[PDB]
Amino acid sequence: RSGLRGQLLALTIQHEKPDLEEQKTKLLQQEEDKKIQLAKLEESLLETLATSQGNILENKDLIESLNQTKASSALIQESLKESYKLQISLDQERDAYLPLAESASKMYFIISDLSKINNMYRFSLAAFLRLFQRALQNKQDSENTEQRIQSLISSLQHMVYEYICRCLFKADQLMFALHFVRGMHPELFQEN
Amino acid sequence: TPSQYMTFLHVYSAISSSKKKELLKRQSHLQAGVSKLNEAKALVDELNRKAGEQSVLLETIKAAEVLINQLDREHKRWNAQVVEITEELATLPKR
Repeated sequence: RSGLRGQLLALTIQHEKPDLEEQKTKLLQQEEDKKIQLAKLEESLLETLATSQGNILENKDLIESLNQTKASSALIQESLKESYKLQISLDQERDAYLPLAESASKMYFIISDLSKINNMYRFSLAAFLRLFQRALQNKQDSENTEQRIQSLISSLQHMVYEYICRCLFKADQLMFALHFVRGMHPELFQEN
Repeated sequence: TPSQYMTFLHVYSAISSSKKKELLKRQSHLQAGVSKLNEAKALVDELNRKAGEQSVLLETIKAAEVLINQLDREHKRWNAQVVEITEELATLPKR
């Protein structure tokens, strides 16, 4: 569940605007490379402490250790400023898609359990992501984006329902409809 | 299956051995660091005084302060892991 949520969230971010996607890619890659290089620069601290354990005040190894620790402190403060300069800059441009991806992760696990009454009701995931591509590629909806999110979940439920009832048997569509409604909105039938 | 019971025991013994050896290596390196830093500080706390005494009866202070400018963060970083690994390798078998 939690993996597929992030997968569809990344697809929606890449299909909303490419600039936010390229930014969230480049910032994360630079943060990872900076973390690896920071571990590499702090990996000489054992050498600067006990590389020979003698004449540490005499040789210039302690002089080069000052330059290395200066580089380490510079990269540490730079990474603090970078992790501050990416958090809210990615949260407000990434959190504008997750109420789509939440119910889109609900629908796949709804239609997964359709095989357990009739065989050959076995559904893939590559065609499902092809459908999730078709939801964008046919939409062309120019509104408020917060007015676009309910539009896209609405025009995705239609395509899911039509794609599954292409396959089904004629005495099974009411089954599929009621189980689908129980899957999407579990609050309108309360308890017991 | 009892084959899984014996696989369990063998991988327990293997992982416990590898982690005991790596924790003893980490405490050895941290102990060597805590020895060398204290020895160099005890050497530098009297050398300029001995030179001043020889000048009183009758050039490493800058690089010592430059080393201390990194050591104020470095020794403060490398301090705590001795007691940390010391309290960690009493909680290795259940892990």
